[PDB]
Amino acid sequence: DPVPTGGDDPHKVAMLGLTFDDVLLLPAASDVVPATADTSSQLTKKIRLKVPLVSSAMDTVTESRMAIAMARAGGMGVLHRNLPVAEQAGQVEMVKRSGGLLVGAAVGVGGDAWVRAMMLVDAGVDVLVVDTAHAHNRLVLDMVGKLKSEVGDRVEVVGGNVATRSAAAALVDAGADAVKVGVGPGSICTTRVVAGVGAPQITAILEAVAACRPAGVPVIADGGLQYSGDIAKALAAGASTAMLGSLLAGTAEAPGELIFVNGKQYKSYRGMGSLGAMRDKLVPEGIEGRVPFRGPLSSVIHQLTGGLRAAMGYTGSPTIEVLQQAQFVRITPAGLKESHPHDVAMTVEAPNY
Amino acid sequence: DPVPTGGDDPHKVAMLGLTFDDVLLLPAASDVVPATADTSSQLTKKIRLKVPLVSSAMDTVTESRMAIAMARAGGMGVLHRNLPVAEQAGQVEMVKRSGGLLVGAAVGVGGDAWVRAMMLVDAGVDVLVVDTAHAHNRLVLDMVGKLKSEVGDRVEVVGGNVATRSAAAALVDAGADAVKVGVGPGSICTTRVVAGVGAPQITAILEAVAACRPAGVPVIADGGLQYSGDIAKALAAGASTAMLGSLLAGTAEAPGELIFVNGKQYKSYRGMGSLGAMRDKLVPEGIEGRVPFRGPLSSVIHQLTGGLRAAMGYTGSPTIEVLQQAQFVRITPAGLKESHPHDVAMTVEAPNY
Amino acid sequence: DPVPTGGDDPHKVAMLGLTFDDVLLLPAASDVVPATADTSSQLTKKIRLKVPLVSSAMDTVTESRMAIAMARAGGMGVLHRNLPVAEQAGQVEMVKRSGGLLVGAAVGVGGDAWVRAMMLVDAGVDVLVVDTAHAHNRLVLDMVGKLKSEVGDRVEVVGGNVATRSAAAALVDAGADAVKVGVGPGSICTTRVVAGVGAPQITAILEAVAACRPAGVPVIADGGLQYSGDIAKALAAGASTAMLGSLLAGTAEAPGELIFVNGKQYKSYRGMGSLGAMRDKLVPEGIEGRVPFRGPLSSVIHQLTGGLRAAMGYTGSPTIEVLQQAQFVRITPAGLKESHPHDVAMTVEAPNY
Amino acid sequence: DPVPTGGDDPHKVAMLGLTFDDVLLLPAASDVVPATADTSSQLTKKIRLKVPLVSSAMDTVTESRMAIAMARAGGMGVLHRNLPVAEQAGQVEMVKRSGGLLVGAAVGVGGDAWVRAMMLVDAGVDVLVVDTAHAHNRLVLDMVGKLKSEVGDRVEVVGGNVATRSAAAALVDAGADAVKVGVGPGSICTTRVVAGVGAPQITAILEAVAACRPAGVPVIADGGLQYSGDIAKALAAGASTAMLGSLLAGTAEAPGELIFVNGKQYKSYRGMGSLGAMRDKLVPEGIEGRVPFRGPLSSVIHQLTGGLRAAMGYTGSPTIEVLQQAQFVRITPAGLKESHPHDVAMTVEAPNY
Ligand SMILES: C=C(C)c1cccc(C(C)(C)NC(=O)Nc2ccc(Cl)c(C(=O)N(C)C)c2)c1
Ligand SMILES: C=C(C)c1cccc(C(C)(C)NC(=O)Nc2ccc(Cl)c(C(=O)N(C)C)c2)c1
Ligand SMILES: C=C(C)c1cccc(C(C)(C)NC(=O)Nc2ccc(Cl)c(C(=O)N(C)C)c2)c1
Ligand SMILES: C=C(C)c1cccc(C(C)(C)NC(=O)Nc2ccc(Cl)c(C(=O)N(C)C)c2)c1
Ligand SMILES: O=c1[nH]cnc2c1ncn2[C@@H]1O[C@H](COP(=O)(O)O)[C@@H](O)[C@H]1O
Ligand SMILES: O=c1[nH]cnc2c1ncn2[C@@H]1O[C@H](COP(=O)(O)O)[C@@H](O)[C@H]1O
Ligand SMILES: O=c1[nH]cnc2c1ncn2[C@@H]1O[C@H](COP(=O)(O)O)[C@@H](O)[C@H]1O
Ligand SMILES: O=c1[nH]cnc2c1ncn2[C@@H]1O[C@H](COP(=O)(O)O)[C@@H](O)[C@H]1O
Repeated sequence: DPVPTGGDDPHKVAMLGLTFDDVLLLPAASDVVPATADTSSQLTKKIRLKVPLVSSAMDTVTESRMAIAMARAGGMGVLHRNLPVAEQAGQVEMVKRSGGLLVGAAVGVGGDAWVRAMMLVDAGVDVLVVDTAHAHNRLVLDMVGKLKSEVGDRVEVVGGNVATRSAAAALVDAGADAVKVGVGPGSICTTRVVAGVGAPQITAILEAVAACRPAGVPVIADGGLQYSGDIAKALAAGASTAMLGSLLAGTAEAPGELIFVNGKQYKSYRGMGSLGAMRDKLVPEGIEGRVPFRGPLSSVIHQLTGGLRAAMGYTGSPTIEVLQQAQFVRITPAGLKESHPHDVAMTVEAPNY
Repeated sequence: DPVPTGGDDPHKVAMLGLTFDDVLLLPAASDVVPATADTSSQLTKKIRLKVPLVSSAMDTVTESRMAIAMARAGGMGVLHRNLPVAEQAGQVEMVKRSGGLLVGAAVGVGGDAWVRAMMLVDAGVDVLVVDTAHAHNRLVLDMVGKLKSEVGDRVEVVGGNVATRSAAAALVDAGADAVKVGVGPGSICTTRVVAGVGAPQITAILEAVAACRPAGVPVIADGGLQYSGDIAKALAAGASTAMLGSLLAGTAEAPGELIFVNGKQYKSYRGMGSLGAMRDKLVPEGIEGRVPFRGPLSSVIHQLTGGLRAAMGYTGSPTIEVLQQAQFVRITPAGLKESHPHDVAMTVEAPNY
Repeated sequence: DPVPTGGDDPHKVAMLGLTFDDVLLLPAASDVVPATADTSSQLTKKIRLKVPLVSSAMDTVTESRMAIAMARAGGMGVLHRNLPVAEQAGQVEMVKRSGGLLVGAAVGVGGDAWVRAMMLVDAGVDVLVVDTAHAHNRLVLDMVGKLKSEVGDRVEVVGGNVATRSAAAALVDAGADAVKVGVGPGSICTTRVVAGVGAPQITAILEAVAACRPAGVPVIADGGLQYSGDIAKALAAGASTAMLGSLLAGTAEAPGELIFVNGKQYKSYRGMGSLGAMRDKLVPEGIEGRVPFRGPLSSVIHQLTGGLRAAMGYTGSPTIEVLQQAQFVRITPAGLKESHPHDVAMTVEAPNY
Repeated sequence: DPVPTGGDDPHKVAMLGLTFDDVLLLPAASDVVPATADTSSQLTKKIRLKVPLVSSAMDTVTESRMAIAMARAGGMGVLHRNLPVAEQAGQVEMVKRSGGLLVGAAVGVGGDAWVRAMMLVDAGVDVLVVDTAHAHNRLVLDMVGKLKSEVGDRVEVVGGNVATRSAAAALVDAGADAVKVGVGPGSICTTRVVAGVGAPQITAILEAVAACRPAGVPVIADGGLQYSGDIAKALAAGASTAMLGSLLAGTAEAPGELIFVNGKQYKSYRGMGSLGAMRDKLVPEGIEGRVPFRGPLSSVIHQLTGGLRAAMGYTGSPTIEVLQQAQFVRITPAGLKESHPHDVAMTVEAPNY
């Protein structure tokens, strides 16, 4: 007799995938108030951040100005690779010359990516991010492994992106110092629609963590974060840091000029797999768009950490490590409606909503 | 082999959370007609109300005028604490001097909250509501316990808010005379989005009740009530009273002036954790907004009790205590669409819809 | 350890409720083409209709003109009771004098309802419909029983409305000749919102049928039917006839004048529990609104039967009795989107969509 | 004790139906990059295509121009039958005279359909598509069988449409060379609403394949495909080719003139069961509408194959046959929201979104 959803193979539909909106954190016994929570966390095996946030390696998000401001806010930036090797390495130099700030840089896969990585390491980069659509591909695992054996002593090597336990386990055996999770949840991403491929971000973190935690390897949750609450959910699912693109793209520090359409303020934000970024045989997996202007980075980060601090008070988590042990309740479409404010016209501006 | 939603921990996603919209009451055998239902119910262990409704302790909802009108309608009001101690206590005096009416007042936690509580008790308040975001926090449980031991004989002490069985059990062992349930369902609340924390209100009541009912402690369902039907659902899930903010904020008795935008009538309604209420390092967990003007309180309460009376006739519940034994059917997104009127342009105004 | 949705009572949430939109009929082996399907079916134990459709007893739907046209189309009408007893009985006379046409009439419960029923029976009505919000109430069951014992020989007695197996079983033991199912699915109904009470219509039919079919008592599915496809679903769930309000209210034969707002054509349609119908202590359980004008009844019925005929060809059902043995597939929100036409601007008018 | 959704029959609701939007492909270990994927696949038992795509047999989609362009792009077209037999056969001749291109043609059931098929076979058609609403009907199975025995040696015979395992098994025993799947998922289809009949397309493919694969008979997934990602999902569910209507209707090669409403470009697209196509006793099962103009076919096909190539790289599938072994993760409504780009205003045009 058949599997309820079709066919005679119970593993054809392997699992049920949950995203951030499908779940809430459960309040627990607490001796923690928001002010006394400690928000520090491992970016990689060797690098601990004061604030568990990293800015995305995208040409509309992180250049030296964002990397500097992020590091000073206690987080880190990853410099995008959509520029010539000399300029990317130069921006690494601009950051390290602003007071020994932490900084990462993305590279792709191949000989040119190899030359890029070597120039970044010479410029003093702290973290190399091997930055690909599908980390489970053999080329990526080999590139991670070779950087690891070659520099490794010198620098941390992160690999992404993955959406499964087996892929995270493969990066760990390749020697990854951290594993970055997220195939298709990005706000500007179209992978799930163009290729039909991906995994909902909460389930993707839970699965990657089932592989990375036993190996002592930290998980970076990347993409799909829209609110401070999602950061707490990603960390409680077992991630150690979160990487943000659209939440940080509207900020003053993000590269790009202010757009003034309708006497309203916007900034361009685009996928690195979008047509405008890659530059007609290209098949793009991202879109180009715009986000509201959100003002200074510092005040965006204060709001995000403040929301995370509230979640730690609610779950009784004095540190990120205890937050990673929190429980979820799953919700329905109706519970999401309730979870957001409802049945009121919002008349005054809110900083975190 | 994994848990279907991710990882190897079957308790990581502890349960499935239902809100008011996810469920309907099942009709049952009835010898009860709406007119003959008895709507009385316990607010606390010592205090029984004629109508099982309480107005929220919010600066846009309950001041002496609302408390007076609520008590005369057979319910009760809880005076908000966003004012100086002398004025809050003075408003308690204004209410008690209108004919021995019942009244509650909110307090926070701490020495100033202690002084506030002592002035309220001296003014003759009947119920102290310890009014916090997270009742499971140690400070709140201690504050409940100390008020209980100190005044206790004199006054009833309610604690909130909670969303779990263990938190309700902790308030009961601290000596709470009632437990108030609701983390994040409020119409103006942003906790679930800012902190990612909460529990859907039907499941939250069912769980709190599993702890409070064996201890003979009544549950106040607080927040997320939009229609008279939700009140019946909350009571049938085991709550003894319901607390309303937005349903009562549009009324004449609510503090605040009438707003006339578009030749339409509104009243301001805002979270107590909203930016405008608390008064840039604040991290708000509510929004400021507006609700339609709904006219006299008395006629709003008549509609709410009338809807509750209909539910009692449908479920065969002569009293609230029997209603608390009713059954639910769970519905899908499509069943909600059907449950509301559909496929018609509503052309004339309805008092309860 | 708890029930997943809350508490320690596995029966508190008794079941999962499906509505028409949650399910599709499964195609089966067929030697039936739409043209050769036989659409006849039992209205009651004694009365078989050529077309398994009845018009609702509502003041915006069925008066003598609709009853006449319905009967001539092979269905039946139920004359509403929102008029004086002499006029209702007179309309029964107008119908019987148009060629021995079938006709029903609604009555409520009580002595006045008793006098009304006796005048209707004298006028020659074929079916008395005891027409109430909650058939499981003791007054309704007694009224059904007394009419049954008193007239019974003379006339058929239908009872409604019910949403459960136990309520349908109670009407059967009271002597009902048919059981009408539907609490809250009506397009103009607000019971599920005002009282929070009801059951999704597919599950409600399946349950009523589990009680009525073993007793040889036909089930009338009443309310929530928006498309011809829903009629086939209701019959396949085990109903023998369907009762329609909004699908027939836009027709020329429906009482009421044509409304011409925006150079568009509408007809008033309102719940019998709406404020305008019942005529400020009333608590209404319906709304007043308007529906598009749909032209002649005859061509609406042709479309509805044609859709039902297609379903019979698809399921291989030569008769309604075989259709009642068909199977459903349950769908998700995404399957409903797919089921309706999608991703196209509809530019030309369709008669059945 | 009852079945949770109603009644005492566990098979009344036979299964849970998934559509394309309910699922994503899971990334897997890969030694495949998009460029090196091989997209060839069986259309029928005897015919392998370079690109696993077929254009729909609809009067707004496939006439000789589309059939020619499709075949040159490595796919195939099926010429619609809403024209006189001499013109349809003539269009077959126009295609075969453009360099030995592959071509199919639709026929219905009956003697006229028989004469049509014989003229098509004489014109040199490669595939006859027996093109009906319900393939499980006895007339269709006999028509498939008779064509098979009569021509069979000469030509391939495909049968559709089906939505169940038993129906696909019946076509296989009738001698079908391929089975076409899809009852009601079409963008312009109204079967699920008019008749209430159908099955969600992912489950329908899984079930048909459970019957066709053991018999070595290829499955054509037909209808409901809106994005390149859906094609990959349909193939991974076990289909061998996909048939497209609306994705190809906006193209220059599609029959019909360009529409210029609002200084925007559209093309007419309509169901073959729509009122305008069939030409008031007709009961239509489709609508007439319009789709955006999408430019040259060639560049639409490049985008579709490019998306499919990405999915093959992500799942580690060097060929379509390995893709058919990929796994799904099921998603919720919230996961779909995430899967599409979200929380950004799309400002620049995307070729595949
Ligand atoms: C973050 C994403 C999705 C992104 C970013 C930049 C550029 C791209 C473009 C559009 C070039 N798309 C791909 O790169 N897609 C891809 C897919 C599968 C595979 Cl297997 C491969 C591949 O060749 N790998 C070695 C991973 C590439 C995607
Ligand atoms: C009803 C709500 C959500 C509300 C009402 C007024 C003010 C607030 C503000 C914005 C100050 N937010 C918090 O108070 N959040 C909070 C969270 C966790 C905790 Cl643990 C604590 C805490 O310190 N406690 C002792 C409960 C406080 C919230
Ligand atoms: C179809 C509906 C829902 C309808 C139609 C006309 C009028 C009404 C009004 C508004 C008067 N509402 C009720 O009648 N509600 C009701 C509820 C429970 C009960 Cl128990 C009773 C009752 O007294 N019964 C004897 C059934 C009545 C409802
Ligand atoms: C693709 C669809 C749904 C389509 C295409 C063209 C025309 C039609 C019209 C409107 C004529 N509708 C039907 O043909 N419906 C139908 C249903 C069941 C059946 Cl059993 C039969 C039937 O007689 N068969 C022999 C299959 C026909 C449908
Ligand atoms: O165009 C692309 N396609 C798919 N994912 C992308 C693309 N560009 C950036 N990303 C991912 O999306 C993340 C940002 O997602 P967001 O914060 O939800 O906007 C980045 O950190 C990358 O992991
Ligand atoms: O700003 C806040 N954040 C979260 N909850 C709040 C806030 N202010 C009031 N509440 C809660 O929300 C309830 C009112 O919810 P409502 O009736 O659904 O509008 C109150 O009774 C409080 O329990
Ligand atoms: O006002 C009312 N409240 C609830 N149900 C009603 C009311 N008036 C009519 N009904 C029911 O709704 C049905 C019509 O539903 P519709 O065809 O979905 O519009 C009627 O046949 C009655 O069973
Ligand atoms: O009018 C009709 N009713 C139902 N299905 C249709 C009708 N006309 C075409 N189809 C189907 O719909 C498919 C196209 O669906 P689409 O690509 O999703 O627009 C065709 O290949 C046929 O299988």
